Amino acid sequence: MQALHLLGDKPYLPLSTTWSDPRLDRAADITTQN
Amino acid sequence: SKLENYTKVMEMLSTFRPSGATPYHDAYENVREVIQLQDPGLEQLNASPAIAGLMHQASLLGINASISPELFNILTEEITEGNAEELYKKNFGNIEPASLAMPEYLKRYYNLSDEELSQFIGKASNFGQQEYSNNQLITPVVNSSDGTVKVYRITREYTTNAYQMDVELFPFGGENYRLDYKFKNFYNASYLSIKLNDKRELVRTEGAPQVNIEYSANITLNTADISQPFEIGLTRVLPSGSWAYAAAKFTVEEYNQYSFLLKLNKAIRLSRATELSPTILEGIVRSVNLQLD
Amino acid sequence: TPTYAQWENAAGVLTAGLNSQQANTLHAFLDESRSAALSTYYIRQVAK
Amino acid sequence: FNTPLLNGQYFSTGDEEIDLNSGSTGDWRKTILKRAFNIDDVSLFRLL
Repeated sequence: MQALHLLGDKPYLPLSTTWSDPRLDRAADITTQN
Repeated sequence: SKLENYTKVMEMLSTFRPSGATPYHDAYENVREVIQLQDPGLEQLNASPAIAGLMHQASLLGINASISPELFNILTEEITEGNAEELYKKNFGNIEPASLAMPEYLKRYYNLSDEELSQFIGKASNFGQQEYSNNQLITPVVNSSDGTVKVYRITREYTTNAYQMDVELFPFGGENYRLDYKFKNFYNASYLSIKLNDKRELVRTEGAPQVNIEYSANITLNTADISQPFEIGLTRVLPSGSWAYAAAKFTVEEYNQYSFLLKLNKAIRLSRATELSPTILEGIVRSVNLQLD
Repeated sequence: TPTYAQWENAAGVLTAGLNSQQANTLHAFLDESRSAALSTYYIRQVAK
Repeated sequence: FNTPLLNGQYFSTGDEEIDLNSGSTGDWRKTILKRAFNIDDVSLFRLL
Protein backbone atom coordinates (compact mmCIF):
# COMPACT_ATOMS: atom_id res chain seq x y z
CA MET A 1 0.00 0.00 0.00
CA GLN A 2 2.93 2.34 0.64
CA ALA A 3 4.10 1.83 -2.92
CA LEU A 4 0.49 1.87 -4.13
CA HIS A 5 -0.32 5.40 -3.13
CA LEU A 6 3.09 6.49 -4.42
CA LEU A 7 2.21 5.25 -7.91
CA GLY A 8 -1.25 6.82 -7.51
CA ASP A 9 -4.24 6.60 -9.86
CA LYS A 10 -3.68 4.25 -12.79
CA PRO A 11 -4.25 6.33 -15.96
CA TYR A 12 -7.39 5.77 -18.02
CA LEU A 13 -6.74 5.52 -21.76
CA PRO A 14 -9.77 5.81 -24.10
CA LEU A 15 -9.77 2.59 -26.08
CA SER A 16 -10.72 4.12 -29.45
CA THR A 17 -9.87 7.61 -30.65
CA THR A 18 -9.40 9.87 -33.70
CA TRP A 19 -7.15 7.31 -35.43
CA SER A 20 -9.05 6.26 -38.51
CA ASP A 21 -7.43 3.11 -39.99
CA PRO A 22 -5.54 4.80 -42.86
CA ARG A 23 -4.14 3.20 -45.98
CA LEU A 24 -0.45 2.28 -45.97
CA ASP A 25 0.04 4.37 -49.12
CA ARG A 26 -1.45 7.46 -47.51
CA ALA A 27 0.11 6.83 -44.09
CA ALA A 28 3.46 6.72 -45.91
CA ASP A 29 3.02 10.15 -47.46
CA ILE A 30 1.73 11.69 -44.24
CA THR A 31 4.80 10.28 -42.48
CA THR A 32 7.21 11.44 -45.21
CA GLN A 33 8.47 14.78 -43.90
CA ASN A 34 9.83 17.67 -45.95
CA SER B 1 -29.37 7.12 9.38
CA LYS B 2 -32.03 7.43 12.08
CA LEU B 3 -32.50 3.66 12.15
CA GLU B 4 -32.01 1.79 15.42
CA ASN B 5 -32.51 -1.91 14.63
CA TYR B 6 -30.65 -4.02 12.09
CA THR B 7 -33.65 -5.11 10.02
CA LYS B 8 -34.87 -1.52 9.52
CA VAL B 9 -31.39 -0.71 8.20
CA MET B 10 -31.46 -3.67 5.81
CA GLU B 11 -34.95 -2.64 4.68
CA MET B 12 -33.57 0.83 3.94
CA LEU B 13 -30.61 -0.71 2.08
CA SER B 14 -32.93 -3.01 0.10
CA THR B 15 -34.45 0.07 -1.60
CA PHE B 16 -31.54 2.57 -1.65
CA ARG B 17 -31.64 2.74 -5.44
CA PRO B 18 -29.55 6.00 -5.75
CA SER B 19 -26.31 4.22 -4.73
CA GLY B 20 -23.89 2.40 -6.98
CA ALA B 21 -23.98 -1.14 -5.59
CA THR B 22 -27.27 -1.08 -3.74
CA PRO B 23 -30.17 -2.00 -3.82
CA TYR B 24 -29.08 -4.95 -1.69
CA HIS B 25 -31.87 -7.29 -0.60
CA ASP B 26 -30.29 -9.36 2.14
CA ALA B 27 -33.06 -11.90 2.71
CA TYR B 28 -33.23 -12.56 -1.04
CA GLU B 29 -29.46 -13.10 -1.17
CA ASN B 30 -29.65 -15.47 1.80
CA VAL B 31 -32.47 -17.44 0.15
CA ARG B 32 -30.62 -17.63 -3.17
CA GLU B 33 -27.37 -18.79 -1.55
CA VAL B 34 -29.18 -21.37 0.59
CA ILE B 35 -30.98 -22.74 -2.47
CA GLN B 36 -27.78 -22.88 -4.53
CA LEU B 37 -26.11 -24.75 -1.66
CA GLN B 38 -28.92 -27.23 -0.97
CA ASP B 39 -30.07 -27.81 -4.57
CA PRO B 40 -27.74 -26.26 -7.18
CA GLY B 41 -29.75 -25.59 -10.34
CA LEU B 42 -33.11 -26.65 -8.85
CA GLU B 43 -32.73 -30.18 -10.24
CA GLN B 44 -35.04 -31.49 -7.50
CA LEU B 45 -37.48 -28.59 -7.92
CA ASN B 46 -37.80 -29.23 -11.66
CA ALA B 47 -37.96 -32.99 -11.07
CA SER B 48 -41.18 -32.28 -9.12
CA PRO B 49 -43.75 -30.91 -11.61
CA ALA B 50 -46.29 -29.89 -8.95
CA ILE B 51 -43.93 -27.61 -7.04
CA ALA B 52 -42.53 -26.09 -10.23
CA GLY B 53 -46.11 -25.38 -11.32
CA LEU B 54 -47.05 -23.71 -8.04
CA MET B 55 -44.41 -21.14 -9.01
CA HIS B 56 -44.18 -19.21 -12.20
CA GLN B 57 -41.20 -20.29 -14.27
CA ALA B 58 -39.93 -16.70 -14.43
CA SER B 59 -39.90 -16.53 -10.60
CA LEU B 60 -37.85 -19.63 -9.83
CA LEU B 61 -35.72 -18.94 -12.91
CA GLY B 62 -35.15 -15.29 -11.94
CA ILE B 63 -33.58 -16.54 -8.71
CA ASN B 64 -30.85 -18.18 -10.79
CA ALA B 65 -30.07 -14.90 -12.58
CA SER B 66 -29.51 -13.05 -9.25
CA ILE B 67 -31.99 -10.29 -10.24
CA SER B 68 -33.31 -8.82 -7.00
CA PRO B 69 -36.88 -7.41 -7.01
CA GLU B 70 -35.77 -3.78 -6.85
CA LEU B 71 -33.19 -4.46 -9.55
CA PHE B 72 -36.10 -5.93 -11.54
CA ASN B 73 -37.96 -2.65 -10.99
CA ILE B 74 -34.88 -0.74 -12.19
CA LEU B 75 -34.49 -2.85 -15.33
CA THR B 76 -38.21 -2.91 -16.18
CA GLU B 77 -38.52 0.89 -16.21
CA GLU B 78 -39.80 2.60 -19.39
CA ILE B 79 -36.94 5.06 -19.89
CA THR B 80 -37.94 7.79 -22.33
CA GLU B 81 -37.52 11.52 -22.87
CA GLY B 82 -40.30 13.10 -20.84
CA ASN B 83 -39.50 10.90 -17.85
CA ALA B 84 -35.67 10.68 -17.99
CA GLU B 85 -35.41 14.11 -16.33
CA GLU B 86 -36.99 12.72 -13.15
CA LEU B 87 -35.96 9.08 -13.43
CA TYR B 88 -32.46 10.55 -13.20
CA LYS B 89 -33.61 11.99 -9.86
CA LYS B 90 -34.81 8.51 -8.88
CA ASN B 91 -31.77 6.58 -10.11
CA PHE B 92 -28.86 8.95 -9.37
CA GLY B 93 -30.13 11.75 -7.11
CA ASN B 94 -27.58 14.52 -6.62
CA ILE B 95 -24.51 13.61 -8.70
CA GLU B 96 -24.34 15.98 -11.67
CA PRO B 97 -24.56 14.19 -15.05
CA ALA B 98 -21.58 16.29 -16.17
CA SER B 99 -19.40 14.74 -13.46
CA LEU B 100 -20.83 11.26 -14.07
CA ALA B 101 -19.99 11.76 -17.76
CA MET B 102 -16.27 11.46 -16.95
CA PRO B 103 -15.22 7.80 -17.39
CA GLU B 104 -13.01 7.86 -14.29
CA TYR B 105 -15.78 9.09 -12.00
CA LEU B 106 -18.26 6.56 -13.39
CA LYS B 107 -15.77 3.68 -13.17
CA ARG B 108 -15.09 4.60 -9.54
CA TYR B 109 -18.85 4.88 -8.97
CA TYR B 110 -19.61 1.38 -10.26
CA ASN B 111 -16.25 0.03 -8.98
CA LEU B 112 -15.65 -1.27 -12.51
CA SER B 113 -12.39 -2.41 -14.06
CA ASP B 114 -10.69 -0.49 -16.86
CA GLU B 115 -11.21 -3.19 -19.50
CA GLU B 116 -14.73 -3.73 -18.15
CA LEU B 117 -15.53 -0.03 -18.62
CA SER B 118 -13.85 0.04 -22.05
CA GLN B 119 -16.32 -2.42 -23.61
CA PHE B 120 -19.30 -0.54 -22.17
CA ILE B 121 -17.88 2.65 -23.69
CA GLY B 122 -17.60 0.85 -27.03
CA LYS B 123 -21.20 -0.34 -26.53
CA ALA B 124 -22.08 3.32 -25.84
CA SER B 125 -22.16 3.92 -29.58
CA ASN B 126 -25.04 1.40 -29.52
CA PHE B 127 -26.59 2.87 -26.34
CA GLY B 128 -27.99 5.81 -28.27
CA GLN B 129 -31.00 5.79 -30.52
CA GLN B 130 -30.52 3.29 -33.33
CA GLU B 131 -32.59 5.13 -35.96
CA TYR B 132 -34.09 8.55 -36.61
CA SER B 133 -37.37 9.34 -34.87
CA ASN B 134 -39.39 12.51 -35.52
CA ASN B 135 -36.49 13.50 -37.80
CA GLN B 136 -34.35 13.61 -34.64
CA LEU B 137 -31.41 11.40 -33.71
CA ILE B 138 -30.10 11.72 -30.15
CA THR B 139 -26.78 9.96 -29.63
CA PRO B 140 -23.72 9.79 -27.39
CA VAL B 141 -20.42 10.55 -29.11
CA VAL B 142 -16.95 9.83 -27.74
CA ASN B 143 -14.98 12.83 -29.11
CA SER B 144 -12.71 11.62 -26.36
CA SER B 145 -9.53 13.73 -26.35
CA ASP B 146 -10.28 13.68 -22.59
CA GLY B 147 -12.42 10.51 -22.54
CA THR B 148 -15.61 12.43 -21.87
CA VAL B 149 -18.99 11.46 -23.30
CA LYS B 150 -21.10 14.10 -25.07
CA VAL B 151 -24.67 13.59 -26.28
CA TYR B 152 -25.62 15.21 -29.59
CA ARG B 153 -29.11 15.81 -30.92
CA ILE B 154 -29.17 15.76 -34.72
CA THR B 155 -32.39 17.23 -36.13
CA ARG B 156 -33.19 16.56 -39.77
CA GLU B 157 -35.12 19.03 -41.93
CA TYR B 158 -35.91 18.12 -45.54
CA THR B 159 -35.29 21.23 -47.65
CA THR B 160 -35.21 20.18 -51.29
CA ASN B 161 -36.84 17.45 -53.39
CA ALA B 162 -37.61 15.26 -50.38
CA TYR B 163 -39.59 13.07 -52.81
CA GLN B 164 -36.23 11.91 -54.20
CA MET B 165 -34.90 10.20 -51.11
CA ASP B 166 -34.58 9.58 -47.42
CA VAL B 167 -31.28 10.65 -45.84
CA GLU B 168 -29.89 9.84 -42.39
CA LEU B 169 -26.74 10.81 -40.49
CA PHE B 170 -25.00 8.78 -37.78
CA PRO B 171 -21.84 9.98 -36.00
CA PHE B 172 -19.12 7.68 -34.71
CA GLY B 173 -16.26 10.04 -33.74
CA GLY B 174 -15.19 13.64 -33.31
CA GLU B 175 -16.10 15.39 -36.57
CA ASN B 176 -16.47 11.85 -37.96
CA TYR B 177 -19.83 10.66 -39.21
CA ARG B 178 -21.69 8.05 -41.20
CA LEU B 179 -24.18 9.49 -43.67
CA ASP B 180 -26.90 7.16 -44.96
CA TYR B 181 -29.35 7.90 -47.75
CA LYS B 182 -31.95 5.94 -49.68
CA PHE B 183 -33.54 6.99 -52.96
CA LYS B 184 -37.24 6.95 -53.87
CA ASN B 185 -37.00 7.76 -57.60
CA PHE B 186 -34.49 6.70 -60.25
CA TYR B 187 -32.32 9.09 -62.26
CA ASN B 188 -29.56 7.67 -64.48
CA ALA B 189 -26.68 9.60 -62.93
CA SER B 190 -23.34 9.77 -64.67
CA TYR B 191 -22.13 10.13 -61.08
CA LEU B 192 -23.48 10.86 -57.63
CA SER B 193 -22.02 14.03 -56.05
CA ILE B 194 -22.62 14.87 -52.38
CA LYS B 195 -21.56 18.15 -50.78
CA LEU B 196 -21.69 20.07 -47.57
CA ASN B 197 -24.61 22.29 -48.59
CA ASP B 198 -23.83 22.74 -52.32
CA LYS B 199 -20.33 23.87 -51.37
CA ARG B 200 -17.66 21.47 -50.00
CA GLU B 201 -17.93 18.15 -51.86
CA LEU B 202 -17.52 15.50 -49.16
CA VAL B 203 -17.92 12.41 -51.38
CA ARG B 204 -18.63 11.54 -55.00
CA THR B 205 -19.80 8.22 -56.44
CA GLU B 206 -19.62 7.27 -60.12
CA GLY B 207 -22.65 5.78 -61.85
CA ALA B 208 -26.35 5.77 -61.08
CA PRO B 209 -27.60 5.32 -57.50
CA GLN B 210 -30.42 2.78 -57.59
CA VAL B 211 -33.87 2.93 -56.01
CA ASN B 212 -34.35 1.18 -52.65
CA ILE B 213 -30.60 0.87 -52.03
CA GLU B 214 -29.31 2.32 -48.76
CA TYR B 215 -26.01 3.97 -49.68
CA SER B 216 -23.59 5.13 -46.98
CA ALA B 217 -20.65 7.51 -46.62
CA ASN B 218 -18.08 8.04 -43.85
CA ILE B 219 -18.31 11.83 -44.20
CA THR B 220 -16.79 14.45 -41.88
CA LEU B 221 -18.47 17.58 -40.49
CA ASN B 222 -16.27 20.13 -38.71
CA THR B 223 -16.92 22.58 -35.87
CA ALA B 224 -17.47 25.56 -38.20
CA ASP B 225 -19.91 23.31 -40.09
CA ILE B 226 -21.90 21.73 -37.25
CA SER B 227 -22.31 25.00 -35.35
CA GLN B 228 -24.57 25.99 -38.25
CA PRO B 229 -27.95 24.55 -39.11
CA PHE B 230 -26.05 23.30 -42.14
CA GLU B 231 -27.67 21.74 -45.19
CA ILE B 232 -26.43 18.55 -46.76
CA GLY B 233 -26.93 18.76 -50.52
CA LEU B 234 -26.88 15.53 -52.51
CA THR B 235 -26.84 15.61 -56.31
CA ARG B 236 -27.32 12.79 -58.81
CA VAL B 237 -25.72 14.44 -61.85
CA LEU B 238 -26.89 12.82 -65.09
CA PRO B 239 -24.62 12.52 -68.18
CA SER B 240 -26.60 15.46 -69.57
CA GLY B 241 -25.53 17.61 -66.62
CA SER B 242 -29.14 17.62 -65.48
CA TRP B 243 -29.58 16.59 -61.87
CA ALA B 244 -31.89 15.17 -59.28
CA TYR B 245 -30.61 17.46 -56.58
CA ALA B 246 -32.15 16.94 -53.15
CA ALA B 247 -31.11 18.18 -49.74
CA ALA B 248 -31.92 18.30 -46.05
CA LYS B 249 -30.68 20.52 -43.26
CA PHE B 250 -29.21 18.84 -40.18
CA THR B 251 -29.14 20.89 -36.98
CA VAL B 252 -26.57 19.57 -34.49
CA GLU B 253 -27.27 20.33 -30.83
CA GLU B 254 -25.47 19.29 -27.69
CA TYR B 255 -27.89 17.61 -25.35
CA ASN B 256 -28.45 16.26 -21.85
CA GLN B 257 -26.91 12.93 -20.81
CA TYR B 258 -29.96 11.65 -18.87
CA SER B 259 -31.30 9.09 -21.37
CA PHE B 260 -27.72 7.98 -22.04
CA LEU B 261 -26.73 7.50 -18.40
CA LEU B 262 -29.98 5.67 -17.58
CA LYS B 263 -29.36 3.18 -20.40
CA LEU B 264 -25.73 2.71 -19.38
CA ASN B 265 -26.93 2.15 -15.80
CA LYS B 266 -29.40 -0.53 -16.92
CA ALA B 267 -26.67 -2.20 -18.97
CA ILE B 268 -24.05 -2.16 -16.21
CA ARG B 269 -26.40 -3.40 -13.49
CA LEU B 270 -27.84 -6.14 -15.70
CA SER B 271 -24.39 -7.33 -16.83
CA ARG B 272 -23.10 -7.32 -13.24
CA ALA B 273 -26.14 -9.11 -11.80
CA THR B 274 -26.26 -11.88 -14.43
CA GLU B 275 -22.43 -12.13 -14.69
CA LEU B 276 -22.89 -12.14 -18.47
CA SER B 277 -20.61 -10.43 -20.95
CA PRO B 278 -21.89 -7.15 -22.43
CA THR B 279 -21.51 -8.65 -25.91
CA ILE B 280 -23.88 -11.47 -24.94
CA LEU B 281 -26.48 -9.02 -23.61
CA GLU B 282 -26.15 -6.88 -26.74
CA GLY B 283 -26.67 -10.02 -28.83
CA ILE B 284 -29.79 -10.80 -26.81
CA VAL B 285 -31.40 -7.35 -26.78
CA ARG B 286 -31.32 -7.03 -30.58
CA SER B 287 -33.39 -10.22 -30.88
CA VAL B 288 -36.37 -8.50 -29.23
CA ASN B 289 -36.19 -4.90 -30.43
CA LEU B 290 -34.33 -3.10 -33.19
CA GLN B 291 -34.07 -0.35 -30.58
CA LEU B 292 -31.71 -1.19 -27.71
CA ASP B 293 -34.39 -1.02 -24.99
CA THR C 1 -45.27 -8.93 -4.46
CA PRO C 2 -43.77 -10.50 -1.31
CA THR C 3 -42.96 -7.98 1.42
CA TYR C 4 -39.57 -7.85 3.13
CA ALA C 5 -40.87 -9.63 6.24
CA GLN C 6 -41.96 -12.58 4.08
CA TRP C 7 -38.48 -12.71 2.53
CA GLU C 8 -36.73 -12.54 5.91
CA ASN C 9 -39.00 -15.32 7.21
CA ALA C 10 -38.16 -17.51 4.21
CA ALA C 11 -34.46 -16.72 4.64
CA GLY C 12 -34.60 -17.82 8.27
CA VAL C 13 -36.56 -21.01 7.60
CA LEU C 14 -34.21 -21.96 4.76
CA THR C 15 -31.10 -21.14 6.79
CA ALA C 16 -32.21 -23.23 9.77
CA GLY C 17 -31.78 -26.41 7.69
CA LEU C 18 -28.12 -25.94 6.75
CA ASN C 19 -25.21 -27.72 8.42
CA SER C 20 -22.20 -26.06 10.07
CA GLN C 21 -19.99 -26.28 6.95
CA GLN C 22 -22.63 -24.91 4.59
CA ALA C 23 -23.65 -22.31 7.18
CA ASN C 24 -20.00 -21.21 7.42
CA THR C 25 -19.79 -20.76 3.65
CA LEU C 26 -23.17 -19.00 3.54
CA HIS C 27 -22.12 -16.59 6.29
CA ALA C 28 -18.82 -15.82 4.56
CA PHE C 29 -20.60 -15.04 1.28
CA LEU C 30 -23.23 -12.95 3.07
CA ASP C 31 -20.54 -11.00 4.92
CA GLU C 32 -18.73 -10.19 1.67
CA SER C 33 -21.94 -9.01 -0.01
CA ARG C 34 -22.95 -6.96 3.04
CA SER C 35 -19.51 -5.35 3.17
CA ALA C 36 -19.70 -4.30 -0.48
CA ALA C 37 -23.22 -2.90 -0.09
CA LEU C 38 -22.41 -1.04 3.14
CA SER C 39 -19.22 0.43 1.70
CA THR C 40 -21.08 1.79 -1.33
CA TYR C 41 -23.90 3.21 0.80
CA TYR C 42 -21.46 4.82 3.23
CA ILE C 43 -19.56 6.44 0.36
CA ARG C 44 -22.74 7.82 -1.21
CA GLN C 45 -24.64 8.94 1.88
CA VAL C 46 -22.53 9.19 5.06
CA ALA C 47 -19.05 10.24 3.92
CA LYS C 48 -18.28 13.92 4.47
CA PHE D 1 -28.28 -19.92 20.21
CA ASN D 2 -26.73 -16.46 19.93
CA THR D 3 -24.00 -17.19 17.39
CA PRO D 4 -24.23 -16.55 14.55
CA LEU D 5 -26.72 -13.75 15.21
CA LEU D 6 -29.90 -14.21 13.16
CA ASN D 7 -31.06 -10.92 11.61
CA GLY D 8 -29.46 -8.92 14.41
CA GLN D 9 -31.65 -10.42 17.14
CA TYR D 10 -30.14 -11.51 20.45
CA PHE D 11 -31.71 -14.56 22.10
CA SER D 12 -32.06 -14.80 25.88
CA THR D 13 -34.33 -16.30 28.50
CA GLY D 14 -37.58 -14.39 28.85
CA ASP D 15 -41.15 -14.61 30.09
CA GLU D 16 -42.63 -14.68 26.58
CA GLU D 17 -44.27 -17.87 25.35
CA ILE D 18 -42.96 -19.77 22.30
CA ASP D 19 -45.08 -22.13 20.21
CA LEU D 20 -43.63 -25.46 19.05
CA ASN D 21 -46.57 -26.37 16.79
CA SER D 22 -45.24 -27.27 13.35
CA GLY D 23 -48.17 -25.75 11.48
CA SER D 24 -48.22 -22.60 13.60
CA THR D 25 -45.40 -20.96 11.60
CA GLY D 26 -43.79 -19.48 14.68
CA ASP D 27 -41.66 -16.37 15.04
CA TRP D 28 -37.88 -16.01 14.88
CA ARG D 29 -37.48 -17.77 18.24
CA LYS D 30 -38.73 -21.03 16.73
CA THR D 31 -36.20 -20.56 13.92
CA ILE D 32 -33.47 -20.09 16.53
CA LEU D 33 -34.55 -23.34 18.21
CA LYS D 34 -34.58 -25.20 14.89
CA ARG D 35 -31.12 -23.92 13.96
CA ALA D 36 -29.69 -24.73 17.39
CA PHE D 37 -31.14 -28.26 17.36
CA ASN D 38 -30.58 -28.79 13.60
CA ILE D 39 -34.10 -30.20 13.25
CA ASP D 40 -37.23 -29.29 11.30
CA ASP D 41 -40.57 -28.17 12.74
CA VAL D 42 -42.27 -31.58 12.71
CA SER D 43 -39.35 -33.27 14.46
CA LEU D 44 -39.23 -30.30 16.84
CA PHE D 45 -42.83 -30.96 17.85
CA ARG D 46 -42.07 -34.68 18.11
CA LEU D 47 -39.14 -33.91 20.43
CA LEU D 48 -41.44 -31.70 22.51
